[PDB]
Amino acid sequence: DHTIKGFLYQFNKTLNSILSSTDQDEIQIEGIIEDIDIKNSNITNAIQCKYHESKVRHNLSDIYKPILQMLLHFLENDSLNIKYALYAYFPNEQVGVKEVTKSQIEEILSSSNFDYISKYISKIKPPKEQIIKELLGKTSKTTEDKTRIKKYYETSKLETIVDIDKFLRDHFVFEIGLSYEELMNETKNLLMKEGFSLEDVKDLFYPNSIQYIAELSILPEAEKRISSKNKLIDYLKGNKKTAMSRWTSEVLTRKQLLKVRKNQLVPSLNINSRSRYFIIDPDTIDNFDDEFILFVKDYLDKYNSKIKLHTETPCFILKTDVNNLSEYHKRFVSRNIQIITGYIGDTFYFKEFNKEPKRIIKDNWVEFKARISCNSDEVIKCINYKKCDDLYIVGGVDVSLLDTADVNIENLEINNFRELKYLLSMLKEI
Amino acid sequence: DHTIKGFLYQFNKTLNSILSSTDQDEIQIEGIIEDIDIKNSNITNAIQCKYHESKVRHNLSDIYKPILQMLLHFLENDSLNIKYALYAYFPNEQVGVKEVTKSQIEEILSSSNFDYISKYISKIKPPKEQIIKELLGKTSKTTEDKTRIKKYYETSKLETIVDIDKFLRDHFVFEIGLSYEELMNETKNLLMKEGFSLEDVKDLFYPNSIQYIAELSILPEAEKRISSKNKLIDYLKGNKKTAMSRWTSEVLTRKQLLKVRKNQLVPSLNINSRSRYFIIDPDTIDNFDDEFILFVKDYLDKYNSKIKLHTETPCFILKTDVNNLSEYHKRFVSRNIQIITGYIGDTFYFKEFNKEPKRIIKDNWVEFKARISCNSDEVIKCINYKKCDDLYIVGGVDVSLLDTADVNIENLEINNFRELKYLLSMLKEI
Repeated sequence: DHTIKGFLYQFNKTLNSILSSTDQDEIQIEGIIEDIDIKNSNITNAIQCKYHESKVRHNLSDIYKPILQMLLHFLENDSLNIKYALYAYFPNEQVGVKEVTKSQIEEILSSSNFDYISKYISKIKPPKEQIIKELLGKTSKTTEDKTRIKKYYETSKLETIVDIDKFLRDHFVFEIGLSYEELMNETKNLLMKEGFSLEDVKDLFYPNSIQYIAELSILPEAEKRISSKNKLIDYLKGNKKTAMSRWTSEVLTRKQLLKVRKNQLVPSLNINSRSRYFIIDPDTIDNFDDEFILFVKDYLDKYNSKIKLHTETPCFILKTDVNNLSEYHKRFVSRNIQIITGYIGDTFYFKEFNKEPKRIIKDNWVEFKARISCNSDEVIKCINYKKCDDLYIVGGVDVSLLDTADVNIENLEINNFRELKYLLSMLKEI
Repeated sequence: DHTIKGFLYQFNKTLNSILSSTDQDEIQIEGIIEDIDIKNSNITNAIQCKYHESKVRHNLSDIYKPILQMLLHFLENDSLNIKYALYAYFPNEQVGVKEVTKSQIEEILSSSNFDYISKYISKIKPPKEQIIKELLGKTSKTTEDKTRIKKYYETSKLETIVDIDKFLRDHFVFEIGLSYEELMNETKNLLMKEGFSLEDVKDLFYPNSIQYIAELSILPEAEKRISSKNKLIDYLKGNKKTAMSRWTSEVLTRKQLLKVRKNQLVPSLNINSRSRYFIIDPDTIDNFDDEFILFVKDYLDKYNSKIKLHTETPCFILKTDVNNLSEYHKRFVSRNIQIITGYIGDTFYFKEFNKEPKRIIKDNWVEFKARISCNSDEVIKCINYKKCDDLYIVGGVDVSLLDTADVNIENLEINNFRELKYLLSMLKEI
């Protein structure tokens, strides 16, 4: 997990450098020199990323290898105007530029590690003995040769070819980096500074930029991996514009289809005395439990409100179990809506489900306003016994047991209650 | 770069497995057994991800460690119905299932590497000498002990406890994976089949899914790393919906948005016998004190003026104190508007607040025309005791204490009474 977190920290640092750079700056992700190679008009900036969240206090030995590699690169490329930066984070170190003294650099060159001595210290401090040079030139080194080289470099005083003073003064800088949370928070804040919204960056822009950095990091052919602020900004803007335009086009097409379907459905919904049955699959409508009672309430307010004119009672059939039906009945009772389910406990009753409600016109009273039950065989038999005028089907429920002869079947393709209300003319515009 | 590419390939394989799995499959990212642990009803699938783009041809030694680990895990969990799968990519190997023979497995167990012998071969092939067992049991092993163990395992023929034949026949399968580009294309195509378009996946769905997989991978807790196709689909859909919600607020400036909200609100306001409750924060409306009375007068003139038709009484709840309520009561009484507050001095009264007004249709008399009180706990309890058809919230007042179950909540974002009168269809043009 530590390696992945460090890679994420490095990628966020590269993204921050890209955002903070100007339009004339060429930045190479996973560059030849270091992790970040910011190429300006005349100065090339090399940044090496290190993550040390698990280290309580920063130590000189923790940065031996990056400093040695920077010194070797400077020795091999002294004629080039390259500034080397070491970006390392330590939890207990103040964020800012930390000075590295010449004595500290000399201490690095005195490290006892064989790998550093053989790779970087040997080129920085050439051995004065030809035997040591021949041993260092061997591709494969035995343990005795390693011990001999280590002892020689520990005991012998060797001059430094690399100009430590000039390197530290002009081409080296050490900065204590921010924490990962702080780093990517600052990166997002910079992403807002380009005209993007907070949640927009969090959902689209930041993941896209992270994926772009990760994709360019792994890929080897160094020429193509130089990036710029303008390219990333244009990529993000084009992605956002294309997504918004295609979403708008899809919405327009869906609205046209739904308007056509609504105009098809209107004529039969204006008759005041039609029996309408609804067979609904709860898993095809989003937020069914939270919005089902309100939908039935609106349907009764529009189509079953006038006591004298609305004489037929709607029926809703669900694909659920009996306990869900009991819960829905409880919620309807708590909202002063009178419905019948036909279930007494767990046993269905044919005579309690097909009965016609009583009306007292003077008191504006109807015994029950709707029938709500599940799609059991008994309920299907009851529906077949008393046929309806319209049979609205929502969700593609199996209707193989229904006697559909001479019955108007209307299939509704919806994904939420808003579209259902639109089709049934309960709203004017989505 | 190779390690990052391998990690990305593993993440893409995990995403592909999540997409290809059913809704009843539980998949653990960075699972206990292997990289991908797919838990079905009866069979657990363990997948190990390896990336070998830099290898020209597949070699048996390239898969020594994963196969040894799989054999050791099968030995530790022989009674469990776990199917082990090895997913490694080789550029010059045909994509598909590659059979591993028993002779190849025996060759793996004969590897001369000391790490494999000490870790997995020792447990798979126990040593018949107690000295070798004691050497293997040591936490720290000297070079001489390593040489002794290596020589003993190279020279001695040891029986295999693990049933190689049964493991290869039932619990093991080796598949040559696709390339990273082919894998990401297949993953995007799988995301396409979930109702998402190509550019939608390219911009939002794929980067968000990759970030989600990476975030779940680094979680130390194994339980928190368990994901499913339904959870990922819901997360992506929620992010996309939030994206539309945040983006669709710039083209329409103020008047188009207010017109849309008004058209949303008209159908419920056109009903003559609805109960409407308003919860208002005065600090969010300009000139509330000087304009509150005229607003209530206009609302009563439009929605509570017909005695025989308008039968329900509005309720205005304010975020103020009792003294301001008394001042407003004085001011209403001065203008001949009959309102009831429920306060006699300082004490609230339940039975006063929730009594229905009496009507004398012959004299066109209604006892009171509105309820205006503060948002104290007692008033909230009175509101909850008699639930309303429509609940309007102005200024974002806290509604945590209200019973919002099966109540139509409509949040109105305004800053003056002209906009409120426009939304409630008391003005035609602001």
